[PDB]
Amino acid sequence: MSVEIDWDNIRGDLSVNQGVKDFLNSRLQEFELPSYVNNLKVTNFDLGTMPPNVILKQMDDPLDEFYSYNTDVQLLVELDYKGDMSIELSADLVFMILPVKLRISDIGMHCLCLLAYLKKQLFISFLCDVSDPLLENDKLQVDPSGPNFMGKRALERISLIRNIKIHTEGSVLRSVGKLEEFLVDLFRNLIRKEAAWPSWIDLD
Repeated sequence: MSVEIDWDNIRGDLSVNQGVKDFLNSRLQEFELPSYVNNLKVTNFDLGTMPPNVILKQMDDPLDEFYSYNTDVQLLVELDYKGDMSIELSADLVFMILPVKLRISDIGMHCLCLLAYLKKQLFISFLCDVSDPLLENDKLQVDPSGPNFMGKRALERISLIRNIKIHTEGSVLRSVGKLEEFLVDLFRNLIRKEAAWPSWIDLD
């Protein structure tokens, strides 16, 4: 039950390159950065050059909740991604301020995820890692149609990031290390908190 996907085409569209840039920045500055850091901005999002492996599992009408203050459809997919996608950030370190440049890359997800096209727009909400225990047990309902869909227990989900690589470009190293550490932890949270159902990325 596979979904081929025109990555050539997709990796090209800027409406999408942007707007995930924007998604990130918006949610980023919603956090509290520590004192060694400033003007932390995603400068450049870049997809793989390889797509993910996409297995359709259910179609539905988008949940009510996507409807908010047909011709619409909502794919429950398995995403598997061990590809070459990279985020390019930029911050100021802290007598003086040193501008730094980072890359996040080597992002690994193997994931259940809702994809919902409606009224011109696309919503991407991750649900959980396939190897999440909560699946093995009938202890977390991932049928979005669907009583008690992601009821309690939802908060016990395992990280959706399976792995991730952040590299940057005196004893300021104490800070560029552990800067690198902060970002990971942040970025993980940014996904857990703002990209995983009940939350989602929004685009068009």
